[PDB]
Amino acid sequence: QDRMDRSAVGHEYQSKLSKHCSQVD
Amino acid sequence: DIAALVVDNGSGMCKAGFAGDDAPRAVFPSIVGRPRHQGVMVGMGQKDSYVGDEAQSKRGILTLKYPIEHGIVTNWDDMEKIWHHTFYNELRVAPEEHPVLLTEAPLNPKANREKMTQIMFETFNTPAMYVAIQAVLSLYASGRTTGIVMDSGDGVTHTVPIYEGYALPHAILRLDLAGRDLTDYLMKILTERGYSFTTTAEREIVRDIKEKLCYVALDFEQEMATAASSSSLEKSYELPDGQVITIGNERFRCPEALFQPSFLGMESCGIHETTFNSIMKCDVDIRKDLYANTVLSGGTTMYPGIADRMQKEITALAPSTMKIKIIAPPERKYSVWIGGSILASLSTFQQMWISKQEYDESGPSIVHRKCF
Amino acid sequence: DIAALVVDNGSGMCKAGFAGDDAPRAVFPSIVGRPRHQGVMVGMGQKDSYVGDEAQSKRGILTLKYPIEHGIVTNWDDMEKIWHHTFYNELRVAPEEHPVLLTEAPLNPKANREKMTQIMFETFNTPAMYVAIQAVLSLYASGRTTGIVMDSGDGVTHTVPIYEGYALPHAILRLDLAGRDLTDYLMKILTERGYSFTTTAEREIVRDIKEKLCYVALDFEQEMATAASSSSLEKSYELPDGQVITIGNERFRCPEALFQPSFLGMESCGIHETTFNSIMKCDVDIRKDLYANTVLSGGTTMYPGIADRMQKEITALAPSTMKIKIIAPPERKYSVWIGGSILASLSTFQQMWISKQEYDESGPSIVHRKCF
Amino acid sequence: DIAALVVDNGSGMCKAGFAGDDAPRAVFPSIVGRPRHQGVMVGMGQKDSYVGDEAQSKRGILTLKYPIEHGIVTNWDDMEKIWHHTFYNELRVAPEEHPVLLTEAPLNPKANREKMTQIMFETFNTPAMYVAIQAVLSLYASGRTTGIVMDSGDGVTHTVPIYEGYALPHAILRLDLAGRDLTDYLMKILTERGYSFTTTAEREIVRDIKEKLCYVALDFEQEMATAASSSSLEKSYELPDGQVITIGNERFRCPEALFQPSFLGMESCGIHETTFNSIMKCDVDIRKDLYANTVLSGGTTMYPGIADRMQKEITALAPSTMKIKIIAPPERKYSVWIGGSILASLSTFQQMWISKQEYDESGPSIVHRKCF
Amino acid sequence: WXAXCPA
Amino acid sequence: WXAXCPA
Amino acid sequence: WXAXCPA
Ligand SMILES: Nc1ncnc2c1ncn2[C@@H]1O[C@H](COP(=O)(O)OP(=O)(O)O)[C@@H](O)[C@H]1O
Ligand SMILES: Nc1ncnc2c1ncn2[C@@H]1O[C@H](COP(=O)(O)OP(=O)(O)O)[C@@H](O)[C@H]1O
Ligand SMILES: Nc1ncnc2c1ncn2[C@@H]1O[C@H](COP(=O)(O)OP(=O)(O)O)[C@@H](O)[C@H]1O
Ligand SMILES: [Mg+2]
Ligand SMILES: [Mg+2]
Ligand SMILES: [Mg+2]
Repeated sequence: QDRMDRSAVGHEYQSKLSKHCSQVD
Repeated sequence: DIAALVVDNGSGMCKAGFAGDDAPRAVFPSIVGRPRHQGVMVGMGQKDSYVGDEAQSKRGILTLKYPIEHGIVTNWDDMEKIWHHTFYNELRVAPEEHPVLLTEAPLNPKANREKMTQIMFETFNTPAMYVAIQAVLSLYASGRTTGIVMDSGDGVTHTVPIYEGYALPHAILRLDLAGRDLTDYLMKILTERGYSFTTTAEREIVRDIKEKLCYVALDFEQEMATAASSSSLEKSYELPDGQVITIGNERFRCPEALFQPSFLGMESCGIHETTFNSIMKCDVDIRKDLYANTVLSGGTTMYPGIADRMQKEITALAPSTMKIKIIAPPERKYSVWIGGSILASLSTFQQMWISKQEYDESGPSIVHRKCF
Repeated sequence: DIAALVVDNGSGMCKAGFAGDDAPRAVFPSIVGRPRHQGVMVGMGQKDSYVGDEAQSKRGILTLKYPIEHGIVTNWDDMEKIWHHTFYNELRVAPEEHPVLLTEAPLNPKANREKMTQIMFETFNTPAMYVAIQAVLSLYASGRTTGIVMDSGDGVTHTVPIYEGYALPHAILRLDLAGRDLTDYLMKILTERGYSFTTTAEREIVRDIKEKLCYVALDFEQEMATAASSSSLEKSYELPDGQVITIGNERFRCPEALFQPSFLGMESCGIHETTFNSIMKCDVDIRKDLYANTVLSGGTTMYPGIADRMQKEITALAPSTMKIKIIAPPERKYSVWIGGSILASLSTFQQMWISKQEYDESGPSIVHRKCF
Repeated sequence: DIAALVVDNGSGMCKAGFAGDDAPRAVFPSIVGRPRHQGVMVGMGQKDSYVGDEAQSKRGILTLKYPIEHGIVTNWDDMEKIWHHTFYNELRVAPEEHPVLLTEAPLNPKANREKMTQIMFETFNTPAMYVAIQAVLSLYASGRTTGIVMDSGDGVTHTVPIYEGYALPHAILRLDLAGRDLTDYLMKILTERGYSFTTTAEREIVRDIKEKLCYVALDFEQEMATAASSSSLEKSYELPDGQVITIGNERFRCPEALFQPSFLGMESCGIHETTFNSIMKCDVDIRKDLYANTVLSGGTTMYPGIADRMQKEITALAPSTMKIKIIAPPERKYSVWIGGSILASLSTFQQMWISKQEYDESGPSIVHRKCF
Repeated sequence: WXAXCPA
Repeated sequence: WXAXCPA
Repeated sequence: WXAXCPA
């Protein structure tokens, strides 16, 4: 520990799949 | 009741354990030490070669040799010793009763996998085995199915982009530049102060100096002026014999070779450009998800300041409207093993083993069809 | 209790709903997505094919194909999956409980509606069905009974004149130029700026830029001179990667291909001359009312400024004594389905459904007799 | 006396010469080398500049950069040097006394040829100039006037059909898979043997290995089987240092990508399917003659046994009654330039020249008016 | 290129 | 289509 | 390695 950074996000976090306007209608 | 063994065997450090655990059972440097003196106190535990930790505790009188350089096993007699020590002395389990999930770097010669399988089936006589790409297990462990893994082990640094579980093998990049090159570059730049480390038993002292003191500067051209103006950046280290060294500027010039490989006399681009190019090799649609799910792994990425600098680089490189998030957990020193233990425990995996019957039918050439 | 199912089944995009509503229940692109890579994380959503919206969001790792090409169903094994996804997923209603109103483009090959009916009965086991002309429904939905409909969807363009509700088959005009031909011409003309879209995943981005920035011009030469005089027509569009492309002159060069098919290497005349010849093919007495109820419909006619341009062209082609009215409904994207629903809700139409027992008498060829 | 120079300037290799000759006078690999090490001795030659064979010779200490990439000039500060070298150092003639006929692939950024004309008229002060498509030159180099030119350089591949001297722009096809992509794929697949090439210098070694020992198969699967079964299909190459390496299965796997781009992950169609599609986009009354007069050209179609493979493919795709003949002249490596010199010796092309004052009166855009 | 592909 | 045009 | 780099 102490090797985590200010701009580091734990693997526990999860984003959502990409959705661009080219994908709706 | 049989449980698979997850045995990493990457360059620099070998980590073995049972399938279904949260941490490797046994971690030890993957070295083999040959005694370079002729000792006559016979009967006191003399041997012909010391493997793993037993070599480090004796490295003073040994020549330490790594059987795996840049991800490739250059010596198979030594690798058989490493695996035997892993099976019978660290895990203390017969290999002929459990399946073995080994890992390999991408873009290695096919002879590596061929001989891995031949050894695991003809010498240790395992009932089943598998060979997995490390940067895929590093995503398994992160609890994801979409992201670009940036795995930087001791001897090799590779990037693999995956989206929704479908890997893009036309964008897998590899860079033979890792801890072992940073440690050999620190051994060179340390001479500017007057410190001369040359023995293979002092490469370990230099690797310890590097993994205890060195950090990655957020701005190299500014931290150079900082370390030039004042002595508020020096740190002292105590060798195992009493002498004390002090290193102020080398601290961030050691890992700076990752981002400017020209320091080592290499044409290749840094790790940030290696990741950016591997992102821009994919399709226009999935680049946004690859940007915001940039995973890190391997020991070489355990530098204080690596995530900040990587983000500052890949943000000045990516379009101004893309959000970059460097997924770097503190448990990334062993993400590949956790991914292996996750994969080996799954039920849908129990059909993906290479069974001993299969190997008896087609020889070692089978590992190319089954293993991705 | 039961209500008929109205499925537009148009080329490129599919619409569906229940008979007797003022809006289609579900609209989804007619795209069949198949993975072109080999997954490495098995058990995390592996499906042999993705259809509809799931084939739009995941287009980064899919090859996408259209079951209908120029109004003709080219892959029936894919049309079956599209129909199955329409029935069992978007509407979540069984086919054996409702009549189904398919729609077809005029002058389409003989086996098209035959196989449509065959699949409707032998696979889905629908009670009743019909195959209506895609164009005539638009005049129904428009709230009129005389006039010529200009239906330009994604795969086929056609001008059909109808008087008092009876269609004039002798004056039907068809043109293979469509919205997907404009997408392809944009994929060509965009290269002059320095952009390259060639992948089926990127054809979708090209289609999105088209229906967002391109617009028909009223005087093509004057707008060309405007663009060449001062750059005030350029617009910035952001791809899913975050690049900022900039199309200027290329705004109206794409829709202009409707009026001059010579840009696409085609010999036929534009849509305005097509409508003019179709009208002048109609009986002289009724022409007086035709020129007053020229209605645009379908997707591709939703271009900014297409109304004024069509009016100018057709009034410069037709004599000055005639009254030219280009009536453009502000919801013409679904007019075909609205008219299909209106027609299906009629008690008089409750006898025009080709029934199953009737299908058993003369085989699929029965569709050629009942449908006009 | 006074003649017209001809500077092909294709990707990879720049060709140049005088009109009338049957071979380009000066041909050299169009690269620019830059020293990546700091010189220390006095007496050493030029810095920041190494062009052509001079750069090829000393590539052991340089980083190499191709100013052209996929047919688009990426860095003009280097292309200007390339032109300066081919004018003053290879042809050894002042460029202010000769017209110059440059070449450009179809479907390229307009600003490319705009800057080409601007540099030709603003730096070297040529009296006149002209830019032509390479395909039109290739067909004009075969003496034919009715054929489909299949050209394939190092960065572009294009099929262009021409009938009775009239060019059909609607059917011009350009695939981006070309020679350098094959070189990269070879660099990637050679790692299976264990041969690592990652430097831009060793890329030249790989390219030479490719064009010396690689051959495209007639039946890919059969060749794969024979290679996997026996060793009678393994060749040996000698690296510059003196080592000897062996290439077997890779020999035909490398060029096979031209027919199956999926090997590179590029989800597109092969070059034979590209030819078939560019033919099927032409009028139905001329497809047979195009089927009869397919001509090849460029340094990427000299692989042994490529004509027969393309003929087999097209015959499999084309109708049975249509006869297929692959005209493969054994001088195609320079054919386009030959075409260039030819187009420069016609009294009919001595008026199509873009005059200096013609450039002054209208600016660089005149290239689009005069040149097609 | 500027958009699509590198060049 | 089968003849003339693709579909 | 065998050619290029050591390993
Ligand atoms: N905390 C750290 N800080 C800096 N460098 C490190 C750190 N941990 C490991 N390294 C470097 O990375 C290597 C260890 O990485 P490791 O994950 O053990 O490789 P592998 O998984 O291939 O065995 C060592 O060679 C060391 O130089
Ligand atoms: N404003 C617009 N500009 C250009 N094209 C459009 C516009 N609106 C719709 N389209 C195009 O028209 C087609 C949609 O027509 P539609 O009525 O759905 O017929 P289909 O069901 O055969 O696609 C698509 O190609 C779509 O991109
Ligand atoms: N006989 C050959 N077989 C295979 N490849 C070749 C042969 N000769 C040249 N090449 C390849 O063609 C590429 C470029 O040559 P060429 O296509 O003639 O350049 P240009 O595109 O300017 O015509 C080089 O990478 C070279 O290796
Ligand atoms: Mg590792
Ligand atoms: Mg429609
Ligand atoms: Mg060329």
